[PDB]
Amino acid sequence: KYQLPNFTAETPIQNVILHEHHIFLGATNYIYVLNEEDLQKVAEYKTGPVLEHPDCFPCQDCSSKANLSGGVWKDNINMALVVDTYYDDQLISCGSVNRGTCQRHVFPHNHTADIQSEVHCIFSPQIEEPSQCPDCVVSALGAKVLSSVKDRFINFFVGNTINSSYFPDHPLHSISVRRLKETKDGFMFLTDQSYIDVLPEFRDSYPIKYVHAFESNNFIYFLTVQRETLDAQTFHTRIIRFCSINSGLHSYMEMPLECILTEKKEVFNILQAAYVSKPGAQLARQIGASLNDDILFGVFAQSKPDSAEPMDRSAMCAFPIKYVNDFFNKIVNKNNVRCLQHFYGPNHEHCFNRTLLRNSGCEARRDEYRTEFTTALQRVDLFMGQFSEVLLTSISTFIKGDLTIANLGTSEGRFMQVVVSRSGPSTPHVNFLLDSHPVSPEVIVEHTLNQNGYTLVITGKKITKIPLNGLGCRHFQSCSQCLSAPPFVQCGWCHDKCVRSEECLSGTWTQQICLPAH
Amino acid sequence: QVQLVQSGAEVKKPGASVKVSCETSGYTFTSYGISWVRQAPGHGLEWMGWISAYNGYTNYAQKLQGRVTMTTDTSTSTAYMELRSLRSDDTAVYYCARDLRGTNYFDYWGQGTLVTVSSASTKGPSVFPLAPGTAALGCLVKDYFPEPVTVSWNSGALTSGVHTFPAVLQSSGLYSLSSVVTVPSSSLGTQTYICNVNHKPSNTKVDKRVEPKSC
Amino acid sequence: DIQMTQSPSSVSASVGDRVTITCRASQGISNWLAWFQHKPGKAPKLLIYAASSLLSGVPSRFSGSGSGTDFTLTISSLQPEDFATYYCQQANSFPITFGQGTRLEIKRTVAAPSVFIFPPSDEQLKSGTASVVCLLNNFYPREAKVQWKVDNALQSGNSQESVTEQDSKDSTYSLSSTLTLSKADYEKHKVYACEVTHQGLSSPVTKSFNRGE
Ligand SMILES: *[C@@H]1O[C@H](CO[C@@H]2O[C@@H](C)[C@@H](O)[C@@H](O)[C@@H]2O)[C@@H](O[C@@H]2O[C@H](CO)[C@@H](O)[C@H](O)[C@H]2NC(C)=O)[C@H](O)[C@H]1NC(C)=O
Ligand SMILES: *[C@@H]1O[C@H](CO[C@@H]2O[C@@H](C)[C@@H](O)[C@@H](O)[C@@H]2O)[C@@H](O[C@@H]2O[C@H](CO)[C@@H](O)[C@H](O)[C@H]2NC(C)=O)[C@H](O)[C@H]1NC(C)=O
Ligand SMILES: *[C@@H]1O[C@H](CO)[C@@H](O[C@@H]2O[C@H](CO)[C@@H](O)[C@H](O)[C@H]2NC(C)=O)[C@H](O)[C@H]1NC(C)=O
Ligand SMILES: *[C@@H]1O[C@H](CO)[C@@H](O[C@@H]2O[C@H](CO)[C@@H](O)[C@H](O)[C@H]2NC(C)=O)[C@H](O)[C@H]1NC(C)=O
Ligand SMILES: *[C@@H]1O[C@H](CO)[C@@H](O)[C@H](O)[C@H]1NC(C)=O
Repeated sequence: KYQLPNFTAETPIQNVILHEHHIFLGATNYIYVLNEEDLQKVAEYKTGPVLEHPDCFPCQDCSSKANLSGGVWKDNINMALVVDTYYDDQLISCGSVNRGTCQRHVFPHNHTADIQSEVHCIFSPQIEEPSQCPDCVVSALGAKVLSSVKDRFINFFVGNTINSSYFPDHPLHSISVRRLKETKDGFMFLTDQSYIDVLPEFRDSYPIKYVHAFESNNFIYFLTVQRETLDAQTFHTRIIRFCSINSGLHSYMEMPLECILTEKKEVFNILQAAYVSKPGAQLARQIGASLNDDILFGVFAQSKPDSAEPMDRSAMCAFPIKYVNDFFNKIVNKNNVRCLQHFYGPNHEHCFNRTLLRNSGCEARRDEYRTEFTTALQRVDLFMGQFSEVLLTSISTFIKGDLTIANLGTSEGRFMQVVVSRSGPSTPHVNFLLDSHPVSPEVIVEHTLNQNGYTLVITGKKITKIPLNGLGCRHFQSCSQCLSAPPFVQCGWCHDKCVRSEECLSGTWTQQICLPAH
Repeated sequence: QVQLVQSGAEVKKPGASVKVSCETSGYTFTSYGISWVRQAPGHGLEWMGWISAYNGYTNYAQKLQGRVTMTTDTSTSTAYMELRSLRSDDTAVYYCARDLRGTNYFDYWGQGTLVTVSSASTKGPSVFPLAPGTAALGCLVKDYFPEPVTVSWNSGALTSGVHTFPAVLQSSGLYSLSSVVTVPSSSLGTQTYICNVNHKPSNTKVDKRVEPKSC
Repeated sequence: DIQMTQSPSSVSASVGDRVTITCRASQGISNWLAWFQHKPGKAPKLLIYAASSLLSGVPSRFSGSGSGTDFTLTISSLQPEDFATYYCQQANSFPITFGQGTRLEIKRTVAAPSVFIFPPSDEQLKSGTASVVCLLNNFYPREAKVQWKVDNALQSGNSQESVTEQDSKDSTYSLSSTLTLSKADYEKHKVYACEVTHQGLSSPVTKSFNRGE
């Protein structure tokens, strides 16, 4: 029973963007534009069900070029949503259909919400080499796209999950970096080493699902879930670190992550969602970090045996990024480092007698080496089993004073706010049911005024704006109970309701005494 | 070597039809489409139609009144174009191009065939002389059909200062060009100037002497 | 149908200049546009596809621009091998449509023509028809205006002209006009004259002859 700003879309919502006081939703067959203040629908754009034909390419008049009778409508599920501000501000969207190509929508000055005025597909054929397609960006089987401007150009780091049927005719790249041409009419690969693929024999036996991707300390990181080796049937999570100099893939390394619960020790080896944030003072001194350091917060789950499907058993681990980099640079020796098993062959010339140069942490060479670690980076659960019997599916993080607070969403559709601390009871101070649908890991956190912002959370066809503070009060129904709230929530009794002083508009707000009746 | 080789030139009377072939080599034939583009004397390029050997799909220009018919032999990887109900408007050069399926980006072409449509018949040319500090003399190749004619001078020994003009279609339907040359006037009495007019369609090889007039 | 509009229709430049040809699309074609170089006697040569993608072998001086309905072809420093007729094609919808072309011509110093006149040979005149010809040799530019005069009286409806291509060596032109008459109308007039007006002549140059002299 919570009155919150929400919006329904009549189709599932994939990715979401916040930019210039407008909220951009990338939903199945549509792109919605809502006003940030009230989540009222302002603009629409129909990327709706589209007809596919081999002789038809993006931006073409397909109805005049080919025979379209009996065509099966294909639903265009959004896959990537990006906003560019380097040049003229625009919105790049990548869908699942039409070879996974992307399109851009340009914003006018007088009106910053015209997404249907100037739209250019980003596609250019390759008549010279008919097998190469740098504009085929996104796999419909799962893709994670991270864009960044560097050296006066726009770069697209893409992780794609590949089915074996793509490889024969329509192939994609497991990890790639594409540069947007200055004419904004196509991507390009600068070298043979701008992309790393899985061997054709391992397209089926070695799936790779890309969970997260971020940039930190002039490095690109990709959180993914793979098989531990090749002949094994168990799955685990790896973090992937690489450098990008002049749009290249240099110093590529994969390192396994392990989130254990010592209460012998069970491992939660499947990442469900992550979020990089800086810590509050308490947690910071609890994990040997500084206030300005980037921490990777991860929500893990335990795998059903010999599978990558997680059961309703979750955990939460913190990985300071500086400790990750130091683990890359120090643990390396003559036994932990390995060759990339799915990139090269298991029996390759490089996988036998080539070592990472010690002249190196980010150098670009003509013959780049791509490695894979044996020893994992382990951390203990910070909730210590509190969520060891549910499936967490969303996480974000903010700071209230010296406290680091985590926003969690579950498989059952529950939203909850908890305080993250190793020494202390990890008991959620906020806990309710957003929707019957699972909570999507794609979320937003926006800070306004003094640490009093909000977070956008997605469930099914609905997205809700949830305030970062004051929800712990709104479930108490008596002043004698409103007085017992934990001190950091700053609750008080407003005549008939329990809120914080900001939400008590008129009347009396008390936080000291309460006078019950007998 | 990826090459497109079209058939020979053809002359037809109005009302009849013409069938041009285009044999391609150097690539998997089905993986590309074939388009046809014609150009009439004094005009630019004009798209006529596109055919996809894979699907069998065809699309023709409504400007051609549905007189066009494109076919394709995959086992021999050759394309065919048929134009029926020929008019004098259709006298032009027909080109056969390839594209990467639906791209319509024509990378490699054929050499193009000349198709001539006119109610005239094959007639050998009539060569007439054009007699003289500097002198100018020439040959007038008049009333021949169809094009072309090759015109040399002194069995190809005189190339400098020669200008062979493009033919002009007369009001009778017979072409007529002029090929001239400037020579030093001090050699008109010590150097004979002969023009060689060869009209292959009529097998008409003619050597004509150009000398100054009587007086 | 969707219409393409090239501009300009013809333009002249020297070697080492920048030349730009603009193409205007009737409807938004996105970047489905190609540029062609066409030289006499050979098929059109594809230079640029996808509005701005150069084909392998095309020199760097060729550049493509534009998107939607406005497109631009640019040659930065011209070379002799680049003077031809360039075409603008779409690849967006059927029917496929080209532009009207753009003739590129080398600019040189003005050169006055050399005017000659040839009377009809007795062979053809002994057959029924007589054709007098007039010649303008090695001139530039093609601003030629040739008009026939018989007994000091203008002619119309019987002259047919023909111009050569620009010469590969000295970049000049040449024109041949053929005035065709019947032997009946020919043997009735005395003087036959050819008047030539050109931007490199101080006065209209007239070359005449008498029928029997
Ligand atoms: C367009 O093509 C269809 C081909 O029919 C089917 O279309 C696709 C969906 C695909 O499933 C193909 O394999 C199918 O064969 C043509 O429609 C058929 O035409 C034939 C005559 O050749 C006729 O006997 C069938 O009844 C038609 N089928 C239907 C469902 O109407 C159609 O003629 C083509 N249109 C053109 C060429 O303009
Ligand atoms: C980082 O080191 C590389 C490699 O050093 C070489 O390593 C051995 C194989 C041996 O051959 C040593 O003598 C080499 O010095 C340096 O890369 C060289 O750079 C120069 C620069 O012109 C080039 O001519 C060499 O061919 C390169 N050789 C190799 C093997 O890469 C590099 O200069 C060092 N610094 C960087 C990359 O920033
Ligand atoms: C989601 O937000 C909407 C408003 O944006 C809420 O719908 C309104 O609910 C109030 C009562 O709470 C009604 O008086 C209004 O008529 C409703 N709006 C409309 C347009 O009908 C809705 O209650 C919210 N839902 C949740 C679960 O928070
Ligand atoms: C590759 O994986 C895709 C993803 O499921 C499969 O595509 C589905 O196949 C089923 C059965 O043929 C269809 O009913 C669905 O419509 C397909 N698309 C979906 C589910 O999005 C595909 O079958 C796999 N490859 C092969 C060779 O089977
Ligand atoms: C912006 O321009 C559009 C023109 O279509 C107009 O409708 C709108 O009112 C303009 N915005 C203003 C005037 O604030």
